Amino acid sequence: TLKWSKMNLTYRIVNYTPDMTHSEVEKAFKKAFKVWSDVTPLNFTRLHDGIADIMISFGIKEHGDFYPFDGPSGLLAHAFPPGPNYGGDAHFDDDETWTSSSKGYNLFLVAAHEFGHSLGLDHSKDPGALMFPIYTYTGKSHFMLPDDDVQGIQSLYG
Ligand SMILES: COc1ccc(S(=O)(=O)N(Cc2cccnc2)c2c(C)cccc2C(=O)NO)cc1
Ligand SMILES: [Ca+2]
Ligand SMILES: [Zn+2]
Ligand SMILES: [Zn+2]
Repeated sequence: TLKWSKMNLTYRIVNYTPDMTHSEVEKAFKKAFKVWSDVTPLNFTRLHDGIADIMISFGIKEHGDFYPFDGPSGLLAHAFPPGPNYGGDAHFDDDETWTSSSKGYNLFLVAAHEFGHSLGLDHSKDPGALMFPIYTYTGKSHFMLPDDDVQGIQSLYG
């Protein structure tokens, strides 16, 4: 039902958090766009400076909102629906341990999940779908959006 009115989108990383090196964090987001861009004609462009539609940043317990985090476990990240400048935003918990290996909460698992919500997809009930309401580790070596997600994302963007 909710979807972007244009196939052009831009994003900007506010910070890379000291939990991982910038090179490791940059590839993590690129893999997410690659997996989603594989079955969506959406075009993602990285902006060096200025304000972008989807800005990513890492916050801490208090984050100027009536939705404080509950500590390390709990809300690993959250985003707002496809709105004007405020919408399409994405925040991450800096109090958690972000790693690219199988430890704590993998950044790619949460990153891909918020993108699914920003794409207009709702939580999926299939355990193999990334939109699964429960966090689960998966082999990112050959992981591809399952048929459930492909039929849903295609049903929205075609
Ligand atoms: C795999 O990607 C993700 C991304 C976010 C989250 S999450 O913890 O924020 N998450 C799901 C959840 C998880 C375990 C127990 N209860 C709820 C949520 C939680 C905890 C609270 C409220 C909203 C969500 C949510 O759906 N955000 O998109 C979990 C997994
Ligand atoms: Ca939390
Ligand atoms: Zn936030
Ligand atoms: Zn969710």
